[PDB]
Amino acid sequence: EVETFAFQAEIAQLMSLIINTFYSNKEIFLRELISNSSDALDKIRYESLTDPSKLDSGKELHINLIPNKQDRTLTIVDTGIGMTKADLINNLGTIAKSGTKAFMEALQAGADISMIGQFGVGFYSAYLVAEKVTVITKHNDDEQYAWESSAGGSFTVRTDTGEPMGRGTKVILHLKEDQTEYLEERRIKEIVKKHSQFIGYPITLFVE
Repeated sequence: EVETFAFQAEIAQLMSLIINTFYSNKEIFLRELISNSSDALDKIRYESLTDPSKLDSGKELHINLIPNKQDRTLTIVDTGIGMTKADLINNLGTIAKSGTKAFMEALQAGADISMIGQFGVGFYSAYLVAEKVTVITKHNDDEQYAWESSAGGSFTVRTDTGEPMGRGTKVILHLKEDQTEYLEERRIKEIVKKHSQFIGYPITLFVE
């Protein structure tokens, strides 16, 4: 049963801003997604100190970057804390309202889109390069969910029946036709080295 939801208006306008503004420095999306993965890994690691069972769903803490030219996808996989249904449907959006407002204010004052992460809404920079984003996620005491949006003001959430994950998040970037440079090993390596070089977890770049 696929449920369809309307974004809060502020979030829909955030996504419209990212899709519509002329801004050539699109590669920062990867730093923002890798940074979110790293934070999610930090979180499960720390919580596991006071509740070691929380690693029963997988001890390994890492990030994979998986390009697939057949599907025109780039997937950022982590074994972090994952997200709950309540996260996906309501709670992330409620928080990102304030971040969106602060971000838009900073931009009018002369900030640029590369600073989006300072406002807690860097995930949406995925829409610099992706026409559609699918987020597969599994949090410990909850089911595996698939969230999906091509913007346009709505998103869907369904229980995922594809490959079970254990714990963590996959962000599947369905890249725009003119953004397939982010499927090339040389380009991804350049970007990781430039903007994600001190991440404290292994980042494996799959080959094709």
